[PDB]
Amino acid sequence: KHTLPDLPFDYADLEPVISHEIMQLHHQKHHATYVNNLNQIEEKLHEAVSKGNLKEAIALQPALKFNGGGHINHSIFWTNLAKDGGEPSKELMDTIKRDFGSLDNLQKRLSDITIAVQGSGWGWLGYCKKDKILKIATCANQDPLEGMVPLFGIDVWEHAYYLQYKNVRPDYVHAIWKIANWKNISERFANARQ
Amino acid sequence: MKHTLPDLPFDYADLEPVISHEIMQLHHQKHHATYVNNLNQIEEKLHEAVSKGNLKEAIALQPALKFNGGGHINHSIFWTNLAKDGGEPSKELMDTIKRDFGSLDNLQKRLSDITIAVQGSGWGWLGYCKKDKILKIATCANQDPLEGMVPLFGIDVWEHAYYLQYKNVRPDYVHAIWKIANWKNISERFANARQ
Amino acid sequence: MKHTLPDLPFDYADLEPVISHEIMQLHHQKHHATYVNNLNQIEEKLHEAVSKGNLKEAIALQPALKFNGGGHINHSIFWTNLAKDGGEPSKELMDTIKRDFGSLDNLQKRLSDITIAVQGSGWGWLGYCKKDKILKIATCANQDPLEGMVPLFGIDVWEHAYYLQYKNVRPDYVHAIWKIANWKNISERFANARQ
Amino acid sequence: KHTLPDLPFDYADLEPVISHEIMQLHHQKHHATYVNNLNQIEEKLHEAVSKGNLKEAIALQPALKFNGGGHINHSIFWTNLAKDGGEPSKELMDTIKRDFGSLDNLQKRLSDITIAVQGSGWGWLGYCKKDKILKIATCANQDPLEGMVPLFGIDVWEHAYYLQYKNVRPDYVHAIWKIANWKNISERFANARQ
Ligand SMILES: [Mn+2]
Ligand SMILES: [Mn+2]
Ligand SMILES: [Mn+2]
Ligand SMILES: [Mn+2]
Repeated sequence: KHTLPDLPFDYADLEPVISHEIMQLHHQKHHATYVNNLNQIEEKLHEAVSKGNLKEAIALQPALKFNGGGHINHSIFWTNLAKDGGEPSKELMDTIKRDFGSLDNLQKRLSDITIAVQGSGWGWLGYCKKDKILKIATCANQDPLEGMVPLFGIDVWEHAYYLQYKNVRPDYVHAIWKIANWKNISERFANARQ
Repeated sequence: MKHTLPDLPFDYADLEPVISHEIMQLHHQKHHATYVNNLNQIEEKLHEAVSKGNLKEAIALQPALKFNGGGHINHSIFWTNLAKDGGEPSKELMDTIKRDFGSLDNLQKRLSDITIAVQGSGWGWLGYCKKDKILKIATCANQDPLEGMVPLFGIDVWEHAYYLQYKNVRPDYVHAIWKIANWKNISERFANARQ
Repeated sequence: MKHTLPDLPFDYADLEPVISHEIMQLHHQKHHATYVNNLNQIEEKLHEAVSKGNLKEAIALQPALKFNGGGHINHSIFWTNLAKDGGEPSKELMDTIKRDFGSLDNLQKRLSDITIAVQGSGWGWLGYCKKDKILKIATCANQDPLEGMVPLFGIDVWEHAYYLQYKNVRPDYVHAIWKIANWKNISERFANARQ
Repeated sequence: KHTLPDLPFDYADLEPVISHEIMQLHHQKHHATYVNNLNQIEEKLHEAVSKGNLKEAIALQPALKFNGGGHINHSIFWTNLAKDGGEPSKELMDTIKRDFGSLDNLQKRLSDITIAVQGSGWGWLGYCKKDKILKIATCANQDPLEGMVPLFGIDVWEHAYYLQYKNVRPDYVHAIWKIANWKNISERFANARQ
């Protein structure tokens, strides 16, 4: 049932920040594999739940989280990147200033925790609806961001940057801000507020 | 269909003096019942999220399903694993115990030790690994079901399993539970696991 | 130097009827004492592994240090967080509670709810985040110390913290503990965290 | 104090299984960084333990495990690879046959669980001294193999194969057996038995 979404841009449009080969592999192989496996896992899960094998249904959870999370995360990620991303809306900039002091402080803080992820993971700018504040967080592997609405994600799995940056993850994390799609991020903010 | 609290295979006081009637009554009627009730609610929510294609919501419900589903699975096995007159391991289970642990005494020591060592709430398990065709021992956190092997005998070390009687002295409970291990059931589970 | 079990700032029966003298005596003299005794042993082993350059061994000891070290830290704070006559939040803490949670009633509800919801053994905490200069609530598993923020008030939901008195009814204990929250201490911790 | 060990071979000696660029980066950047950070963490830890900040000492644990584990794991890994690895000793082959049926079954089973690692991790062939049997296991991130003596490890962090294999982790896992250093593995087995 789930399908690989088309990117909102061509494979080379994020250069020089992220290469054509990376976009191509990342979308057509990595995200595709999460979608394919996700469809298969939902299948195994239904069989277990419909036949009453609660134990097997529990055993299938990590695979749903990993693949389901991979599909969720990458789907958001593509919308979060743009050749010409613009700037935050007035409402978002104001909120950024409120909760982080400045965009510069937010970028530094999110870059820092994202760079610090041990192993594979994601860094996120999110909106917490209960306390009505922007927050930053990281997630391991493909765990989706929970407890807050995702606004902007930074994939630090090595496949997100290795072909171009090799070991130098910090340069990729710092450079991704150049292609942050503030139009999309601001839209996600607006919707998270409503 | 809907999960139900299974009746115990004995009366609440049948395991004294190893486990008190008060413990047995709370443990079954309050703790296991709660897992069952919560499990039914969580399964309904999970079925809804799956049906609606709400992947994030389905994922968010997973800890609750594992906790309550695991609570149900674990306690259901645990009741069948206890008996005033449990008997002795079947010849084939005793022979396998000897083959894999040297003796029953060794198995009891090793499983008791790892079970006592559980940090916080959890369970100690004797299981059968079908791939390598061997008995193994393991512990699980919280209500995580034993996975990767077939459960044979479980020891609940959540403080509610023993506190009212044993207080802080978890080792006394773990050592004593062997006196009420239902070897008839454990042997049946073993025979079933080798099919 | 060697860790020691701190004396309670009150007598074992001083918190009745909210927490029984039996609970207080076991909790301090057996559970906390055990963390302290084990912590000293683990620190010695860890110091040895570090000195010898046994990296694998030092790493293997980490769960035991976190569990016992955390047990010590957590209980030490917990004793100071309880009082028969705790008083009321300082004006600055009350004002911050209002700023960050709307009211004290809201804070108590929100912290009680997440604390009640802890799966297995753990703790509920009111803390102060120094970076964002805000109060926050969180839970921790087992004896994991609250990290990333300064602990202000903790609620122990290990079953040994309440089972003898409350049995399975954890919510009654969590709601009731607010009646013995030592606001004098919590306020001092808050003032200290904003330095 | 800790230092980057020299490889027991030249950077291109594992070709065509693992490329010169991978060996170079993997050793001179990735393993080097674990060593450098490990030294720094031990420093922060000592200050915390010597000043009696138990809380800070606990906070430093993940960093010691990650960096300490990275140093342990990669140190073993280099010794586990060879252009001409030979074959298992008679004692090891016999033990492999005892606990897995055949070398083919062991390779399939270890390859399978290693391929299945979600995110970054390692696959291991180890020896359990208590039960006196070979076992296979996986570890997340840089967690060292615990509870058994390591004999042969397969690094499946994406940096271990991405430049050459890209997304195709299974081809790298299957191909690494060509360069398994059975001389070293058999020596580790012998020592684990004593
Ligand atoms: Mn990715
Ligand atoms: Mn129980
Ligand atoms: Mn306690
Ligand atoms: Mn590596």
